[PDB]
Amino acid sequence: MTDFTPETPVLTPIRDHAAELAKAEAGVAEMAAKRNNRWYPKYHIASNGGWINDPNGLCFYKGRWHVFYQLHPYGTQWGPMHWGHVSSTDMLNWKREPIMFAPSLEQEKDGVFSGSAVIDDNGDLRFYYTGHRWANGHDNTGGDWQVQMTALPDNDELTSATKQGMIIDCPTDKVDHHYRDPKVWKTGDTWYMTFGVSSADKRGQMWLFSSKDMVRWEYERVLFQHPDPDVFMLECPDFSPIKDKDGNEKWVIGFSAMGSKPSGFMNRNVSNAGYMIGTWEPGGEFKPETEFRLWDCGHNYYAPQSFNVDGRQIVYGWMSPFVQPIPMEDDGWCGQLTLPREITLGDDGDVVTAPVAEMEGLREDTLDHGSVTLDMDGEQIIADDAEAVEIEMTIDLAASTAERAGLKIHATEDGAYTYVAYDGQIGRVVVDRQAMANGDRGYRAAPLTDAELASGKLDLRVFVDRGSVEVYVNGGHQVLSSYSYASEGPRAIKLVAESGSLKVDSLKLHHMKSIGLELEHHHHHH
Amino acid sequence: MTDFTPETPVLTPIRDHAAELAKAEAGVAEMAAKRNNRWYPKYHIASNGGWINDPNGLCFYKGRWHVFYQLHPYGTQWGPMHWGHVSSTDMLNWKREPIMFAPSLEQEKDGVFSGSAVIDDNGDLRFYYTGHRWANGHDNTGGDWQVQMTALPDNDELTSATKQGMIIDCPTDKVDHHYRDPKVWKTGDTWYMTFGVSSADKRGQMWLFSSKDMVRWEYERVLFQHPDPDVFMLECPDFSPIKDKDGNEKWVIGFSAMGSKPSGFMNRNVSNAGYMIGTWEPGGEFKPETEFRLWDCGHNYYAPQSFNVDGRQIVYGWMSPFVQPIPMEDDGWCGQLTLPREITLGDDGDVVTAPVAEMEGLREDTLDHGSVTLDMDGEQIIADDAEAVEIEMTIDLAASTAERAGLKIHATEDGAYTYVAYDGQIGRVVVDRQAMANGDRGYRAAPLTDAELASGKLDLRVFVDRGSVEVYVNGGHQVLSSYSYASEGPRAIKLVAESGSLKVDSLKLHHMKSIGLELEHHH
Ligand SMILES: OC[C@H]1O[C@](O)(CO)[C@@H](O)[C@@H]1O
Ligand SMILES: OC[C@H]1O[C@](O)(CO)[C@@H](O)[C@@H]1O
Ligand SMILES: [Cl-]
Ligand SMILES: [Cl-]
Ligand SMILES: [Cl-]
Ligand SMILES: [Cl-]
Ligand SMILES: [Cl-]
Repeated sequence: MTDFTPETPVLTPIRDHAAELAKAEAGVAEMAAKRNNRWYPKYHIASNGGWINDPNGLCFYKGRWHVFYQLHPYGTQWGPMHWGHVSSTDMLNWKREPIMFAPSLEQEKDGVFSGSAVIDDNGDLRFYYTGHRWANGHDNTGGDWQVQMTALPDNDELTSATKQGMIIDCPTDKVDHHYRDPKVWKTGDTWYMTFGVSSADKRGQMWLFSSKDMVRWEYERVLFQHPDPDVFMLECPDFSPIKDKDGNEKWVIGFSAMGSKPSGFMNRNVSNAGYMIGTWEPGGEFKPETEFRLWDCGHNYYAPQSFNVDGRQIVYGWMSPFVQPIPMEDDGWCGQLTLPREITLGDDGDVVTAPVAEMEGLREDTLDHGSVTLDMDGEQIIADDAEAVEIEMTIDLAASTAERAGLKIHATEDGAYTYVAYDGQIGRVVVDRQAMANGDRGYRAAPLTDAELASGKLDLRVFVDRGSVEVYVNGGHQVLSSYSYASEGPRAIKLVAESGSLKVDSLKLHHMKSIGLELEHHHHHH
Repeated sequence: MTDFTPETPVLTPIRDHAAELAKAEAGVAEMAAKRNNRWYPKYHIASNGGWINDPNGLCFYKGRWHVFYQLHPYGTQWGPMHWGHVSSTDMLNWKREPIMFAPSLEQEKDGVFSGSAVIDDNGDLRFYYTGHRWANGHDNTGGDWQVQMTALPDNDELTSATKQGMIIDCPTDKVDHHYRDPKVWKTGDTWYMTFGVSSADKRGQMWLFSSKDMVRWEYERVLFQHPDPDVFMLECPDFSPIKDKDGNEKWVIGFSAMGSKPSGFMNRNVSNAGYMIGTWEPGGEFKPETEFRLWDCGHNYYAPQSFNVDGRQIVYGWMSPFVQPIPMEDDGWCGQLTLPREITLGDDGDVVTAPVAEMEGLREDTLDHGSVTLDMDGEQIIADDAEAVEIEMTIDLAASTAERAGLKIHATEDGAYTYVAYDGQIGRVVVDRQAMANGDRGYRAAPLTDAELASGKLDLRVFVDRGSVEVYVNGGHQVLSSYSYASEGPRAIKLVAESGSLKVDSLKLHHMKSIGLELEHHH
């Protein structure tokens, strides 16, 4: 099968797409109607009903931000994959759009898997996505059978699109089933695509294809092979140039890696997404210059996708719940995205992912505490019932003798809480759920460099939403995103010093606005 | 004769000792009469009223175990130092004895500091201790002024002693104030003494002296100087020979070091006690063969003293509360000692400090839970209300996928607890107080060797008392001792697995008897 790259797309409809979309819409609205809002986000993207996963089709196009996502419109576990869709002009007030894709073509009949959206040379958007089949025709026992597909929007609003079919087949001979998650970009006079592959020797790979017209593709080479032989697959690959403030471009390769074994604080989650920084000449293989580093050090983060708009590289992740129990799945929804983060390189040359500047517009108010000191082990109340807030704080590392200090959030009447803390014995920032009464527990610890540790200050920017926390360390040099399933009743926030003093130079709380996606007319505040 | 080793003791009485003892008894009794027992130990040694610190005068003599301890008889913070005293015929049932020493001689007039007991060549006990003066005559603001003293018991019960005065003076110009905490022992045909000193260059040292008759001493040399320049003093030195796995003698040097900077999980407390293993040619310098290691990795442990009984080296530590707040101080007492431990060398050549075997006699019963498994993140109640209990468990590390797992103790209705856990991300046993409602919090983490991590099994022996936890890891290869000031109500114990499975191959609980020092109690 030497030509697994057809000259014209192979289009093979087996179901009526509009009728499948219509079924999907009915499924989501029914879950939304009955949905329990206890842990539902006020300012993160989730489906109005049902399970989501990877963010997809991310773009700014025709004056709107668009976020699509893998969606199961019939329940709160993963199932037949669809694309859901939300859009906004400002990244602050979002509108639920129609479901975008439902399985309707032969090569995607078991699911419309992850993909991306790029603006072409004529300013028109094109979608690329993976079509999924079971290899044995029925379920996962026989592994996956995956190909690359393309589609075009029907209108500037992207409220619908027309499928064109398969553009890249799978040489099953040459791979171990896994063959998915495309990203297309242009460098120079040529378009490139990469997607993740498990080779025949079960090594996680990224393959490179090229094109001059976006629909006809040619295999170039293996762009990257994961150096760890336990790593069998690279899901949701990313590959983008990021500029320093010095005028240089570095290539950042990203992937959601399956198969790594956990080691110390690294790679603790079932699968783990991360990046390497290095160089790339077009057609060639990636040359890494750093070891693998996580995008996000928390409990619940996977499958990040990034996109470029006007020199900005923005990334969303899926807050992935891989570990039982998953309390929210009984509530008519499951899963949310992170806030949008901007990718930059910092002064040390490492990747930094601060929240995008637009996130400041979430703040309804500022309660400025000024500087706060705890002279010894103790706690101060910051909120008695904080549902959706951002806390910004700067710790004077130089003056605080505390061994561990930070915030207890979702601190309820039963004594449960999630702890966000600087830990001076390991020299890290932790999110520790040991005291939580719902969800799996454990802790996650984000590294601080020697310079960050000898610095006089540590900045934390902590977003608490009804079901989650995101901790941005030193302006997003590290981030931890974790679910936190608050118990019932008022949810306090406490500032905490353990075993020594804590000097905080600045502490501010901001209440967060709703992003307009939680709205549901069967829910009467009343 | 300013030379610092008098030919005969310098005896200088300035106060009526009996009257000073009577005043101290009245002070302790006032605190005892109002004591709140909420955190008061059921099976550890504390004063009946007041603050204690270092264990002192430790011995077995004329058919009894004796424990003395630094005592402030007038308050529940540190203050003018006396020695308190308990005794026992079995280590299980203890009695309060008369306060032993109050300051009554010029050279100890601001405190009878730490010291030790040894049995001489004729089978007679002698005491050695430090006499403390404020260097400026008032307060700690001008530093310490310290010398070594001796005394003999007046009877086989050790209920009182005759003081003999000062036997080792301080050469002011060779020392930076600190000069204290004697230990005496015999090697070959010679008696030796060591104590801690801060040199003129502010280095922590143990000096060595020798004697023929245990009363007149001769300076020999500096036995040991701590290799870290930040360490300026070595309090409560210890030095004793221990038989290794091959039947060979090793010398273990111990001290309570002042001035180390915390580094990672090491040396976290205000001051830190520990040991090195090495060799000694009698009369020579100690030669370490190991780096410094802590006796105990927990929050509250300091000033351990050891003594020898029928070939066994037994050690007690003070559970030191150096960090505010100290909520027990409102309750008419402050400070308890650890259980007694035996110092041995393990198969890997490192020190092991298991509870002495007599501690098995604390057990009133055995509740055998057998094998327990948690299949995923979860909790199981092991005891609904545990005031004073010992839990023995073996965890199968090979089978358990949990990231962290263990026992929450003192688990009360307000959701507070102290967590004793294996932590798979750091490969350590931790005691974590973050959720406690009373006292300072934080965590402490005891190391496991690669061989211990590779074995596939982890043994914990956890002693819960009303205000404390002691965790004995792998037979006492490591120990963590910490105060745990439980909240009000029933105090549960829960087995906990986080983010994966926990296989416990064996779990046993034993209720602990009272050692009788609390007298009548309310359960
Ligand atoms: O929903 C299926 C999608 O989820 C992923 O496995 C990553 O979480 C992608 O590889 C795939 O396209
Ligand atoms: O109470 C005084 C005693 O306590 C110590 O400082 C150790 O805790 C000793 O060096 C001293 O003899
Ligand atoms: Cl790491
Ligand atoms: Cl509030
Ligand atoms: Cl709120
Ligand atoms: Cl250590
Ligand atoms: Cl009990």
